[PDB]
Amino acid sequence: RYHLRPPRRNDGAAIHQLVSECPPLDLNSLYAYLLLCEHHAHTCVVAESPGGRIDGFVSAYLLPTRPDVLFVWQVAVHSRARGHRLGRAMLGHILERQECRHVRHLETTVGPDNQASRRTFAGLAGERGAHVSEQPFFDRQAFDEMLLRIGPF
Amino acid sequence: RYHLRPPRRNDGAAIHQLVSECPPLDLNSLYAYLLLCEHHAHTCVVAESPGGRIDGFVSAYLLPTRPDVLFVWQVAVHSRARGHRLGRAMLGHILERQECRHVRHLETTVGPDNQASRRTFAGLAGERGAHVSEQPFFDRQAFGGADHDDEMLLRIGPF
Repeated sequence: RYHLRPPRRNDGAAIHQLVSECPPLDLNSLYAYLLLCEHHAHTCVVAESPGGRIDGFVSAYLLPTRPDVLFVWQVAVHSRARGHRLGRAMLGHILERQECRHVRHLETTVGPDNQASRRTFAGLAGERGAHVSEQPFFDRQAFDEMLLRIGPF
Repeated sequence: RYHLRPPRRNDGAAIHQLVSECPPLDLNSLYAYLLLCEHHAHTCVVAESPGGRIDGFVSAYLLPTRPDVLFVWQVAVHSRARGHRLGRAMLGHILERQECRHVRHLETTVGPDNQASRRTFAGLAGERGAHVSEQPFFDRQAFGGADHDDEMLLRIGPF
């Protein structure tokens, strides 16, 4: 029932509002979401209802120093959109794009703002014969948030 | 005096605190700065005192679909660090790097009244024989009516 497509500039306000309505995700500035629409649309996705509401969003980008790794920043799915495995559908949709043809690995972090994320990434990994590992994100000089590595594809 | 270097992962908290103390820059989450430090260090810079205090930061990255364009996201210069022309020094430092040796254009956005910020980018262009252009970009439509000034697109180049 959702149409998945890359985001466009006119989606930025709505994506910022969706993220706000999906606590505990960190709410970045509206301008940051607009930059995702402007510069990263080919590696991001929105899920748009029949009536035009944006009920899902994924922000992601290839790592500049490791271009076979897709790094997933935030996954937002509105309560009204639960029970469609939308987070997994959105990640799969990104990975099937031409810009992602050489992606071997996925990385994201899981901590206070996105524990519900783990099921989404394990689902993706499961659908693609890949496996989820985890490692502490921070080193011992800093200041549990974990880097998840999902692979291979 | 300050020295300039790429940020390291553990600079995230200090860079986040620096932006919080430079209103009216838009503050993003801590994690957004951690990700700049972790994924974009080769195109960002901090200005650091001999004592290790960060009073300047620039975030920038090459555009994934237009890799000869460097986009500058935020230029933070603490009030205690005025009069050092840190913004221009920091931008120059990034542009000088081996990672930016193929950059032909620099893009950034500026609000309506931000004249000093325009002069920084103008000065940079002049020292490279580059053109500066400014076009409407993010307006009320793009912000969904939120209480935020318009951001025009400032574009310098070709270098």
